[PDB]
Amino acid sequence: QMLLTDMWMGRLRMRKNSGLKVILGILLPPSILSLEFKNK
Amino acid sequence: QNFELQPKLKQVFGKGLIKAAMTTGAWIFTGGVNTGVIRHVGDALKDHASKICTIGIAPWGIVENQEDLIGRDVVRPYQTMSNPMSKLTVLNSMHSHFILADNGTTGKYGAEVKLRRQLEKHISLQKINTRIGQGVPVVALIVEGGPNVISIVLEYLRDTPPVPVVVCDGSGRASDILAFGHKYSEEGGLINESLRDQLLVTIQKTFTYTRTQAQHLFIILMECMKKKELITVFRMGHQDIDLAILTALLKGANASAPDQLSLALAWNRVDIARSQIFIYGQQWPVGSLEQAMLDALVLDRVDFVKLLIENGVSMHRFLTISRLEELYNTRHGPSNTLYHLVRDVKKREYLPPDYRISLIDIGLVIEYLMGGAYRCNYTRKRFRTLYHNLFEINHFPFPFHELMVWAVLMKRQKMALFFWQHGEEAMAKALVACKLCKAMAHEASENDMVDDISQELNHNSRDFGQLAVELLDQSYKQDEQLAMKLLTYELKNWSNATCLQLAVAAKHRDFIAHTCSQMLLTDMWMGRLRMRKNSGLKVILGILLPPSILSLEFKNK
Amino acid sequence: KICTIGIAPWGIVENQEDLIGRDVVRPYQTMSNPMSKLTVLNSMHSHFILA
Amino acid sequence: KSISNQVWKFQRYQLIMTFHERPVLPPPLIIFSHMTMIFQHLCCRWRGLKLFITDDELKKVHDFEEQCIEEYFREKDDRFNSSNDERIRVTSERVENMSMRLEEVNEREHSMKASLQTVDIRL
Amino acid sequence: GLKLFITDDELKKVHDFEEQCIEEYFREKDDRFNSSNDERIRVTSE
Amino acid sequence: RVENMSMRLEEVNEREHSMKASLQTVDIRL
Amino acid sequence: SWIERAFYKRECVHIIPSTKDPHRCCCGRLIGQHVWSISKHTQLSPTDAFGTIEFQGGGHSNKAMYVRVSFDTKPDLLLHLMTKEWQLELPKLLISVHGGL
Repeated sequence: QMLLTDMWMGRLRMRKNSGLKVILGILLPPSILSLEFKNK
Repeated sequence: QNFELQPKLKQVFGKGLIKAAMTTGAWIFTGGVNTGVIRHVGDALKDHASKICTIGIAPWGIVENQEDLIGRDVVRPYQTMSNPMSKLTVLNSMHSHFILADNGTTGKYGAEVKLRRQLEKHISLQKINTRIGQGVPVVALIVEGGPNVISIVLEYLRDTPPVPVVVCDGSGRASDILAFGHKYSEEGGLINESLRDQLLVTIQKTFTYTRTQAQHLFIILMECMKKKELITVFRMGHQDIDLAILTALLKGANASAPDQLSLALAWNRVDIARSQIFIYGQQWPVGSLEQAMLDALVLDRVDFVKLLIENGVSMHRFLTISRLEELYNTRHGPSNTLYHLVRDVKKREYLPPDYRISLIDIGLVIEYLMGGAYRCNYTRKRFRTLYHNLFEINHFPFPFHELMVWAVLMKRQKMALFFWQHGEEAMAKALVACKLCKAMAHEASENDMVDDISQELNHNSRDFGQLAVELLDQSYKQDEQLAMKLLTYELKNWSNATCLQLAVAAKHRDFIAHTCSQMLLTDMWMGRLRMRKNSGLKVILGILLPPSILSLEFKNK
Repeated sequence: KICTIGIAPWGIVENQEDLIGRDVVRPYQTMSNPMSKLTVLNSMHSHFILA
Repeated sequence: KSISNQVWKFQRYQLIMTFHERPVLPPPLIIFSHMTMIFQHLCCRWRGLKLFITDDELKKVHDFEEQCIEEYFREKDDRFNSSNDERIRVTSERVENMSMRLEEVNEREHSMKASLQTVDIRL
Repeated sequence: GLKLFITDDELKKVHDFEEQCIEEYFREKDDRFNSSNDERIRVTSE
Repeated sequence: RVENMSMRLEEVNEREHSMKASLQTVDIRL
Repeated sequence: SWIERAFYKRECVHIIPSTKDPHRCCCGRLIGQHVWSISKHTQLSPTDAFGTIEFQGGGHSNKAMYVRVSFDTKPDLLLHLMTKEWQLELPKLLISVHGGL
């Protein structure tokens, strides 16, 4: 489940109330710049 | 020579040897050729069966299949072809390393003893990385043995540095004679005449030595016994030889007692510290016990905290604001979810990775997890002005309360249980811990952390709530009115709430299902009325007919 | 409760200087030297009398 | 249905504390009780299940609580020591020690029988 | 996506970790069998 | 009863050690 | 203050006999640590060592009161002291535990 969750969110570190933030990212492309992305 | 032992004596000897080797990362200087105590070492590592060096020092000329060992950087075949009539002895088949002492001869002993002693001394002069004692330390285990065992015991005790020797009795030969002497030696040579004559006659007859050399080996034994502070015995009768090995380890080190307690913390062996380190005469310096307490608390060593408290740290005096702040900012222990909670709380109030988590931020974390109108004592104005003016007016009146909160927030469950047992206001502590643990469980589950984290935090609440329920049961069975007073009194240390409100915030339905809380609720429900049977109907007739109130049974003052 | 009133001599106790003090809660640890002739008292007796 | 009575008593606390917090008069007449509250507050200012214990009462409450912790932990220890698994464990460990000590006793008795035979031969 | 291609030495320590897990699993199963009540009653009666 | 066994068998072992010492002394006297 | 004005204390001032080791007197103390009258020449002084003991170490902390009493005192003063100044009720049993020293 950790492996599936880690590949599910991909490079995003979106942690609380995800899905809603995904929808606001899709509908509003400026909202992606306010998202928490993980490091390399 | 090959001997036999008691079965479980060999089993606990192997288990103690393996446990000491795994705790210290030891190199084992077993003889190597499979006859005698080396065969017991091969049975010892079969119990382990899972690093641990077992560097053998065996002569080259006495090994079997000498032609098999020839070959430069070649993985040679070496089977377990052990002829019962051959003088050559095959090596032990699961030793990790080997050294073949070649004097040019074959089938003769004594080619390895001087090289092994000089290599042990050369190891002992190497300075260790920790440097807790005096370089790399050596212990010498002895089982059975002839007069050469007594000779190397004298060589070990008179060495510079004086390497300690552990003997294991119950085996006979020289070790049993040494242990029976050491039981009745007092100040080394303080042995009575009948015991000395019995020892001499068992030397001459029981171990079949010559009677002319019996007095010579007796005065050699007395020269050994002049340094009795390093000879350590093992009496079997659980209680393995690992206790002896380590006590010898911190016995011959020329090390101070704070470093001894640091090494005992490193090995996590509480019993060695209990037996040797906390002994009479040990001069602990100023604040060394407090520093060892801090090291035990940050490393999640609950048994060493218990032992230190049993020896006296004065828990009120140790806990300061700076000490608890260092306790919250530590990382030399189990992982927590504290950093995420402080991040969320500081984001909601309005983060650098080197953020010193203040006690004020910890208090706001208590306000967030507790919920409702709980105001933590950290975020009160008096503690804020104390924090501003300082970063017994820095100590804590109830240190076990804040240690409970510290252990619950940093997921140290056993330390939280121990801190629950010690101190006052126990049911308030249990209910607060239940609410806090369920709240971090909800915060971990809502943010989708590891499911094991959220599950174990729930389990921790459930355990703390179950403790609160059983404490309520015990207080109800002992004294009912005192259980009322315990349930419904103002807790100044817990934001002026009661145990009932703390149970309500925690949604603790098992707590308020109990007869005690139901008696309190029924007693405040009817108020000053003693209306007992078929109430409600009489309440309605009182409301609709105000003359009916005069016919009601009111209680006294 | 359970009284455990001990009747022990004053001159054989260990740390006699610790027991000096009028109405003072004095420190009395369990410092028992194995070679000292003086013997420390029992540490959970409820009361004591020094003869 | 397994959690019914516990939820019911939790709701009992909620509604009991709520209706203790309410004024005496019902909502349509609550204007009168609000005016009596305002008049009492004006008289006092410009001119339920939370008992406040004293110091000694708090001291014996704390002593009672410490006693309850001690007897709870003693009862838990006695229930662990009378549990079947712990009893079987300690019986088996002592039986280990029995086999060891009885084998030692048998070997010592064989040596003593040989010594008694030698002493009878000497006599 | 979820198929990482390990190198030779990483595969070697993965295999070593797996062998360790087999060994501690079998040791734990043996200890649970030897602490089971039926085995304890059997060895006590023998 | 196993409690009582450990107690009584330890006492029997100590008594047998004393008896073995007495038998050794009697053999030395003979 | 009534405890010190009721019982007595004994101090060892004497000739300091040599016996076996001259540092130890007949009272066994050190030869310079001074300051029954037969060979010890005692003087009956007011009592000074009474109060409470805090027991740290060896497990739980226990408070134990102590009063230094001379061996030649009246027992009724001790009995009044034990019932009044220590607030201890009279027992239904006196389990003496005499045994080997």
